[PDB]
Amino acid sequence: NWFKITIPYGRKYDKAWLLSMIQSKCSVPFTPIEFHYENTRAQFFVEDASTASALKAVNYKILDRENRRISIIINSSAPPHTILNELKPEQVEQLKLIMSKRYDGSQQALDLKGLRSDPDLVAQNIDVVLNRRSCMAATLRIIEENIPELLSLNLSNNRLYRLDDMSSIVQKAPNLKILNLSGNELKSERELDKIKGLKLEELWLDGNSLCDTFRDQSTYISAIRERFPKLLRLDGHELPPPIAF
RNA sequence: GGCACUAACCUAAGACAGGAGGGCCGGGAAACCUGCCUAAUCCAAUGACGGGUAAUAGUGUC
Repeated sequence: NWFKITIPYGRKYDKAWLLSMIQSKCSVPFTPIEFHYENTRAQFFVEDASTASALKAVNYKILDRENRRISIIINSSAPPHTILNELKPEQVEQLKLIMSKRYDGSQQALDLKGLRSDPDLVAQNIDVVLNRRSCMAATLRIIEENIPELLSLNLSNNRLYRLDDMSSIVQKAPNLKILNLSGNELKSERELDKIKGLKLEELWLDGNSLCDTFRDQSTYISAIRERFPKLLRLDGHELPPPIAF
């Protein structure tokens, strides 16, 4: 359990460098949690006591380029919010449950639209934010272990700001053919390369501001087709068939 | 092109409800720091502080 690592004056250094210096001289590999500036300080968190003292050790073993020393200060602390937000096993358990109600057997279709507001989640004080990586991970895992044959996924209206955390879906739900991502915050068509592995037939993107980066439907259509060459329907419209040969 | 910074912009479900200033207990020779208190005054749910990058300039970096 957790430790806050304060680096005085840390503001003035390159995150990647500073962490490199530190990591180099550190007899343990560490992953900094919630690295953030705060006045002049840089600040981050680390998981355990072994890693924390190891970080303390680097104290006289590192110098900035102005030949001044860089101090690593350590203090036990509460787990960081991003860690406290992760779902507990019991909560995942109820999550599986709710997904099942939202699952149509005759169509192998999972409906996660506006998931955060599900009354059964609200009733059990389960906050499910699919933009959060731990959330997206637990959802996909549940899909990998209970319904890898998933055919149709609905993720509309979930304030998705990106798809980075979805990339492993290509492997988790390999036969996915239908995907609704409308009503989200996807900024650009490049979010699609993260999941371009999917052999989609149907896809919805409307409501995402990425759509407005096109001067016509034709370009918009071809842009999607680069990632999904067999795409048949888009935003509930039947597309012209793929150019022959 | 990547990555970082200043700007711009997005974010309270793209990390976050207080931030600056001031003060307190503790540690420390000091520097400085964990935690806490606080309308002198400034900023802040019309979102400060923190975070983020799909899009735009400026700078470094590989």
